[PDB]
Amino acid sequence: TDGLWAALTEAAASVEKLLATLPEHGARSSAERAEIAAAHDAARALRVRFLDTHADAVYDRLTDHRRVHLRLAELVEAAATAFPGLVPTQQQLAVERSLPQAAKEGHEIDQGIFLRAVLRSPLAGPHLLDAMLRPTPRALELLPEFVRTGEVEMEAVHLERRDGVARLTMCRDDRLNAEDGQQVDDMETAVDLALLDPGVRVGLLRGGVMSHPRYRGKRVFSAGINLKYLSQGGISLVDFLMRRELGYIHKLVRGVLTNDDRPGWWHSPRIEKPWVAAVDGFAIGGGAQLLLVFDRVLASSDAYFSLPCAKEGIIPGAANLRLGRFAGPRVSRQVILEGRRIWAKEPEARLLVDEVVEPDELDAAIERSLTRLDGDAVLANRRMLNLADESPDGFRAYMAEFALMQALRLYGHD
Amino acid sequence: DGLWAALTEAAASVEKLLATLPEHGARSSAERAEIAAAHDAARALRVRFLDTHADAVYDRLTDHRRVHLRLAELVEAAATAFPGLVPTQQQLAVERSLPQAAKEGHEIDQGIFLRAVLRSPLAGPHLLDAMLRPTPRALELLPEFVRTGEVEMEAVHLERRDGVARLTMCRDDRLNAEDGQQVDDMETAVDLALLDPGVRVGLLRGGVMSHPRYRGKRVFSAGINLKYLSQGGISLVDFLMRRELGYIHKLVRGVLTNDDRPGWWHSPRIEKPWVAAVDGFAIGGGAQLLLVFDRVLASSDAYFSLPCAKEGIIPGAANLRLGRFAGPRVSRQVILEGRRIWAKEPEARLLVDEVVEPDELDAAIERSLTRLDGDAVLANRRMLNLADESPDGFRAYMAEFALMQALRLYGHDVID
Amino acid sequence: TDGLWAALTEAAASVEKLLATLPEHGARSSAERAEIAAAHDAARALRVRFLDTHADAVYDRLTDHRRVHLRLAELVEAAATAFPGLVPTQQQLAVERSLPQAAKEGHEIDQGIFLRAVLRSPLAGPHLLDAMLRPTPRALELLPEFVRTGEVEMEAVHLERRDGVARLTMCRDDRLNAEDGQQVDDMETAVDLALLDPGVRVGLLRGGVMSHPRYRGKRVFSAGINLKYLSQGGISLVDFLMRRELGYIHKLVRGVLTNDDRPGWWHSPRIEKPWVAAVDGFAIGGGAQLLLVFDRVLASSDAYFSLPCAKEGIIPGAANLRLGRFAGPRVSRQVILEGRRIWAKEPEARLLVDEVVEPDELDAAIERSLTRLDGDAVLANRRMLNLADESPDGFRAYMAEFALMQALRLYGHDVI
Ligand SMILES: CC(C)(COP(=O)(O)OP(=O)(O)OC[C@H]1O[C@@H](n2cnc3c(N)ncnc32)[C@H](O)[C@@H]1OP(=O)(O)O)[C@@H](O)C(=O)NCCC(=O)NCCS/C(O)=C/c1cc(O)cc(O)c1
Ligand SMILES: CC(C)(COP(=O)(O)OP(=O)(O)OC[C@H]1O[C@@H](n2cnc3c(N)ncnc32)[C@H](O)[C@@H]1OP(=O)(O)O)[C@@H](O)C(=O)NCCC(=O)NCCS/C(O)=C/c1cc(O)cc(O)c1
Ligand SMILES: CC(C)(COP(=O)(O)OP(=O)(O)OC[C@H]1O[C@@H](n2cnc3c(N)ncnc32)[C@H](O)[C@@H]1OP(=O)(O)O)[C@@H](O)C(=O)NCCC(=O)NCCS/C(O)=C/c1cc(O)cc(O)c1
Repeated sequence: TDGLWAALTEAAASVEKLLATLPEHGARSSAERAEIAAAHDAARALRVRFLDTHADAVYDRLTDHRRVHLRLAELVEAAATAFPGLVPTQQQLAVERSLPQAAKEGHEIDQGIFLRAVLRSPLAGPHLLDAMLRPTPRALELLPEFVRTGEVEMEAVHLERRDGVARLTMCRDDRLNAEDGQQVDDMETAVDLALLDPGVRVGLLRGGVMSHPRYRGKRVFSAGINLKYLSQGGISLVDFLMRRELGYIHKLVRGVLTNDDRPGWWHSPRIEKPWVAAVDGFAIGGGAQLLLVFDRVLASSDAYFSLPCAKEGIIPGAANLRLGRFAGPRVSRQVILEGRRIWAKEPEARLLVDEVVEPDELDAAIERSLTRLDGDAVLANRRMLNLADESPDGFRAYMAEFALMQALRLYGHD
Repeated sequence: DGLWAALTEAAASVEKLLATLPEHGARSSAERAEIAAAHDAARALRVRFLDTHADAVYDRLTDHRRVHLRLAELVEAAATAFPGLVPTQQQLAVERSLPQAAKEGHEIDQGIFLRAVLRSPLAGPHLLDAMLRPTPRALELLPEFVRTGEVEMEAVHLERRDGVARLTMCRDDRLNAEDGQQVDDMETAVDLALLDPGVRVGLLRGGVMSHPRYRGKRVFSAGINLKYLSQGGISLVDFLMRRELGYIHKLVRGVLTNDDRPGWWHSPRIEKPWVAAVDGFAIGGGAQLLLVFDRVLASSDAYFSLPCAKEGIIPGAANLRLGRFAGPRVSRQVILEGRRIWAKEPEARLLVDEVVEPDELDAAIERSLTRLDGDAVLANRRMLNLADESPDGFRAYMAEFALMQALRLYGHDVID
Repeated sequence: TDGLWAALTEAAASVEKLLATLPEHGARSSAERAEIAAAHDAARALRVRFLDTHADAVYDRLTDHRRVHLRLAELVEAAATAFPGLVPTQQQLAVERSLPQAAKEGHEIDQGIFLRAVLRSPLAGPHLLDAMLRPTPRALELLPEFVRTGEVEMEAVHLERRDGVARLTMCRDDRLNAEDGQQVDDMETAVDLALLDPGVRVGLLRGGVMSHPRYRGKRVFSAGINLKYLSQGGISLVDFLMRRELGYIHKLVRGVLTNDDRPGWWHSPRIEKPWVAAVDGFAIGGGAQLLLVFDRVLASSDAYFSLPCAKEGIIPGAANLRLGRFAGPRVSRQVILEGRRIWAKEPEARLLVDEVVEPDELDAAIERSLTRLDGDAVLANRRMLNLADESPDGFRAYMAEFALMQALRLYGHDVI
């Protein structure tokens, strides 16, 4: 129309040509490495410039002018087929996934560029965020048996309904509840079921008993992202890092968006419920990120909280968005930039934790706290609080930049 | 189109059913579900009509945003100009004579309306400006206040001294519990304090109580009148919204005047610093007020709480403002779980600047009134309030609040 | 075209007639002083009204529809020539600068009105802010020699590259690093060089050894604005108060905006780096304001922090924007409105300072902290943090109002 799509198509062609004619990654010469790096850079710069003016038109083709809610996975897949060279195809990602991270060309970065541009749009952004708040198909599929049975066993999460509480137990006993793509799917499924189940009034997140010998018999909340999978190239930008932030973690804040199915939808299109978190052992990385979103947080006297995501190379999700509000900008930089670790019994733990109780009194204090969040008044108040604490624009703008900043960190030399 | 026609139909089915059905509380199970269903269909259409037509509606009522109408006048004019969108004065009269439990909930329609108005980037700021303008009552009382320095109201006693507007909340029988009259007296007093050129600083304090448990003792505020709430005397528009957009917002941003003085081009609103002194306790609406003052003092024996949650409603704009003072953990402890903060515990310093023994309190109040005098304080507190609470932030909150609070006003746990 | 430019031209003409025919400032009568004050007020009111509707058109003429980046000094100069009477000429400002503050007509206020209107625009505002993030010509000029030698000596700042650290030493040993127009130019130049030098990974700001007899041999961070120059009329609204906020202080937050010169510009158009501050003695006023944008802050056990500006009659830069986020609204008003002074060893110092060290361990603790901020991961995380903490709209809206509020404080009576 005015040159950008054609110039991008060309820049992507030069990339495919070099990737076809050059040696494999570990065999390229210094001159060859600079040649491909420059080609990638020229294509990505044009991906940004194309979308600065054409993002809404692209999103409209993919969503039929914002009448079809597409989740992240479906969105980036449809974008690849409808706009070749804008974002990688399923195949090109398949090739990337079989390689070690160091040998990857970095095609996920193109998805970072795309999702940044979509979320920056005041029209496309809120619509994509709504799509991710809708219930997952898996959860709709499991909902009737959960209502009948009160119990669902998944690979990384055990869900149980007892006394109007949805009890989510993170139960990866071999690896201290380290996070991967499967844990995100199980968590979102369980969060969806907790919110849609009419016999659930409050949610509870806790780590289960561990089996690994260093922690046998001990509960552990979360050791954060699976560093092995990160190194091997098993951590997906879209299906893990973005999915968790826009899916289950955002649903803890704002609920699940339903269809116009029920009375009161005109005032409450989303079903939200209060959430309690109980921390045993420690909350590290992604686990600690979760605590910034709960209505009540309890911890054992011996627990600690840290975000070592820094020195590790990557951004701790939306902790950079939320932590300042809890601890102020000095402490939030101490934790995020310099890896400060906060112990449950030091005074500043009160910035993250409501109750710190000795292991022998912890179970009973958890139970008491589940009784204190029951009514419709709690729902209205937590909704107004979350609206004040984190505006839709605030969250949307952060996740937009995050999509690309985190994509780049995923492929940095660190 | 038809958007307005379908609403007109849905409201007609409501009026039909209300005319032919039994009085509330002797309707059968089938009858109660039918009217509930009719209300729901009408309210759903009120929302969608206004999602696309709010600006056009507001423009008809305000002559394209060239007439400032306050809340009461706005919803009245909306009812006559758009029958079935919001209740008439009469229908509200009928609602008010009933107990909360027997009400049909017509105030919810006003919640729907004010939500849509405040959501508009054009209508919203204009309505908020209208509510920052001086009340007619205050313009009426201003000359005598300037001459006399003294105005005795129902729940408030204004008094000018050494350049201080001394507001004393003086409902000695009921611990300064809030009602529609107290809001009118407070806004009137705040308007006079800001318009009186001999006033440099404002002071809010509770007066000596007469009720026997507190005779001789000052008490700041026991919050909303729970008796009146149960009886249906708490108005969504004239109490809950009026206080947030009127006097409480004026404490933050001042009164908007006409272009009738020098410097209006840079300061269209007259704002002044405010000091609050808490005796006994600040509960509910009283505690909400502390989040808006430039200095807060409290007696050693005072406490602060927002039981508005336990009651069944939202504590005004505390959900907007408290997180900024105490962070999201403490603010949920106070609002969701009813935590009560004592003047002498460390975290009181998140809400209170000075905690003084009763015998040194009067003198510490006086000293604090001398420290906020200049034009430099005005400029700095204006920049601080602009940073702390953006116009969009407040507008977006009050928009959702208008409807969320309307629904809580008619929820079943409140009808206790 | 709508009457506003002509009415402004008239109002400015009546000002000029009166200034030509009236006595000099200290010889005017009561009636004469009221008349010129009224003429100024009418002209300034029209400057505001003209720009409320015409600001974008004005900015577009000056910047060729936002395709030429002009810094503040160049912008207001071009505006004076292209729109006579909107803002003062270089000629008129020269006359103002030759007078004491009390005798000035206040023409800088017109620049406050102009910059407020520009920054309020969602189109012009971000574009002006980008222009001020671009490298200064002086820094581009000094960059090659800095890369070669690793060392630059300026009047108020000594810059040294060492172990990948840009070491900025504020070195006004005679006056405790009091700020003036030259210090702003040196600071922005040094910050530009630190960001553009590829051998610089982290920045460090510290005060040098003092020579004044009360502090001989002792380091001092900053005593804030030069109060002597303020009284004499040597503090420029544009070249000092606005320049520092939109130039080097904003560059500490967001980096320098470069040309499309380098790989990765499509994702990082600005070069940002982490900054460490080390406070010896005290940080007062503008010095304390700087601590609010650093990534790590260290302080001597004996240091204190204060913003006595308010007591002086002026606003402490963007402290009113940033401080609440560090200390909450109670403490931020205690510091800004009531002049509270925070000592490095009291508990609430931890709201501003990461480490408080005894003088004998301070040098080594500074060195340790410089090694801890090296990677690309730190860069991405501090970028996301700063985006969350302070939005572009938030900063832009604040600086817009600040431009005029601070201009008025510059000419208020308690400042003179
Ligand atoms: C220090 C300690 C807490 C305890 O140390 P013992 O000596 O008590 O424990 P053993 O080490 O014996 O524990 C038994 C087994 O569990 C494994 N394992 C542990 N954590 C992880 C992990 N994050 N990813 C993968 N595996 C993990 C451990 O490697 C070992 O493997 P073996 O059985 O093959 O030997 C430990 O967990 C520790 O050092 N943890 C490191 C945690 C860490 O740095 N996490 C990264 C934070 S960063 C993070 O989460 C980024 C993030 C960003 C986002 O945008 C979203 C998100 O969701 C996450
Ligand atoms: C705990 C204590 C404060 C003290 O307990 P003693 O034992 O010291 O005190 P006695 O109970 O003897 O009190 C002496 C006299 O004062 C009367 N009275 C007090 N408050 C109210 C009221 N709100 N409405 C009406 N009357 C009231 C009390 O009835 C009695 O009069 P008699 O003798 O004529 O019966 C107690 O009063 C107490 O629990 N009060 C309820 C406090 C409370 O939770 N209020 C509502 C919070 S909720 C709130 O404010 C929501 C709110 C939301 C908004 O969006 C805006 C807004 O503006 C408000
Ligand atoms: C408190 C103390 C530090 C006490 O220290 P001793 O009493 O032991 O030390 P001596 O005071 O003798 O120190 C030796 C010499 O240093 C000179 N000097 C010092 N400060 C300044 C200054 N701000 N401006 C100019 N000169 C200054 C002073 O003249 C003196 O005499 P010599 O002329 O013979 O050299 C004192 O200096 C003191 O009270 N300082 C005032 C601090 C103050 O109010 N600052 C302004 C706050 S307000 C402020 O910064 C507003 C502001 C707003 C903005 O938007 C941007 C911005 O950048 C600033």
